[PDB]
Amino acid sequence: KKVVARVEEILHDPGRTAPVARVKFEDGTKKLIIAPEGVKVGDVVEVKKV
Amino acid sequence: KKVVARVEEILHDPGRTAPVARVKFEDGTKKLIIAPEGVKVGDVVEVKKV
Repeated sequence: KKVVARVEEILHDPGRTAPVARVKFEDGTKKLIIAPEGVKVGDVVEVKKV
Repeated sequence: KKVVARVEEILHDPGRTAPVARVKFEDGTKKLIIAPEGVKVGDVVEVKKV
């Protein structure tokens, strides 16, 4: 199934640099990750194999 | 730019459940995340806004 997490906080976001975000997975687990530029609190990201 | 991380270790993987993995982002940072079922060490995942 799809692995998605909601952006809870943007912790550190330099210009032209991907931010550090704290995200919450659908099981309720919260973790720090790197997320694409432009993401904001309340957005959702997917972790997908490439 | 794209945010990708290489799967370094599968820490916990129940059947029919997404595994806990330790991944390494392109800047060298390592973090625990949830990754899709079927991912194995050496695969690459992308974090993408949906």
